[PDB]
Amino acid sequence: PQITLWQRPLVTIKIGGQLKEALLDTGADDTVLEEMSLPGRWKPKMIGGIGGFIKVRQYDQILIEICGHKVIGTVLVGPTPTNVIGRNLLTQIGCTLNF
Amino acid sequence: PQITLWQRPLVTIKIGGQLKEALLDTGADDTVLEEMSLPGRWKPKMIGGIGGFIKVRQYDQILIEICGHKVIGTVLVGPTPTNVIGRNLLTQIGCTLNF
Ligand SMILES: CC(C)(C)OC(=O)N[C@@H](Cc1ccccc1)[C@H](O)CN[C@@H](Cc1ccccc1)C(=O)N[C@@H](CCC(=O)O)C(=O)N[C@@H](Cc1ccccc1)C(N)=O
Ligand SMILES: [Cl-]
Ligand SMILES: [Cl-]
Ligand SMILES: [Cl-]
Ligand code: NA
Repeated sequence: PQITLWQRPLVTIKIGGQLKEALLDTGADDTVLEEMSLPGRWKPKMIGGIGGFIKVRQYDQILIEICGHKVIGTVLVGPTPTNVIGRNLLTQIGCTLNF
Repeated sequence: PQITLWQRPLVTIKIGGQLKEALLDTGADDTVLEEMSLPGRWKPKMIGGIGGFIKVRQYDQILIEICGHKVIGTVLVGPTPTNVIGRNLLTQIGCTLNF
């Protein structure tokens, strides 16, 4: 795809068979997700956003499908109103910013 | 350019007589800069992200040069940990996401 930015770059993703909605975010180093069931063990992490710091649950080696692109990586679960796909995963589908 | 995402997509911008480094951020609705002096009228605004909400000064019709484009838009100034270029200005330089 080529996605313009007149509206939020929301895309369907698929995790553990569930379809959900996530924002493609070039300003996010990491992928941060709303509360949901993830398979393995988690460790603690703190990360910073525009509003300040939050505590998250870090899960590794998680399979996500993004617009038909399979992707495996680290996913952070915490207080967010939006699922955010960050650079750690955008680099795996070959995403670039073009102008 | 075609900008890959292995590192933070930082760009030098020119605003209110000053040179700033900022983050091309497709997950941000608005442009938000670290504390600085800017010409003109401003009104207050509340914005959010990871970590919650912050209060920022909203300045309308600000001229910003980005990679040789002179664009116009609203710029917010506030206690952000980082200067961010959001979709309101990204659309104006024709920036798209591609994969
Ligand atoms: C997601 C992680 C990995 C934690 O990274 C960042 O948050 N990085 C931010 C930059 C940064 C780097 C280093 C240190 C500190 C900050 C990006 O801006 C992240 N982009 C989004 C992430 C996001 C999207 C959607 C929901 C929550 C969070 C963002 O904050 N976007 C804000 C930027 C500020 C702005 O545009 O005004 C936004 O669109 N805010 C809207 C939408 C909104 C409304 C209410 C609550 C939350 C979001 C708004 N009108 O305030
Ligand atoms: Cl990863
Ligand atoms: Cl604007
Ligand atoms: Cl366009
Ligand atoms: Na690089």
